[PDB]
Amino acid sequence: SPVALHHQLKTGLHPGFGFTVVRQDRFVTENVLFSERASEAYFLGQLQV
Amino acid sequence: AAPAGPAADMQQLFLNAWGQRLAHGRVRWVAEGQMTPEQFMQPDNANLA
Repeated sequence: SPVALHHQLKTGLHPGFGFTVVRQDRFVTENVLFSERASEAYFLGQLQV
Repeated sequence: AAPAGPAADMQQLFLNAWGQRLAHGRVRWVAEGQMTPEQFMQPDNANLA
């Protein structure tokens, strides 16, 4: 029971039950780019005021 | 309390005086006895202070 399983997890007793543990982590990493010569064409406009 | 009256009827006079006060909340010192030594360090108790 959701009330009853509170008791057995405080007194350390293992019920007939199992778990998986899922969590997400974020890493800040350095990178390296490469691109062969004409990899992209680029069009720029005329600015406004 | 000071011992009032004869002790031949002491405990029967006791429980009628405290029949409400025993069951309003939880006794502090007993519930610490079932604490895991890591669980006692946690803020679950709020009686560390």
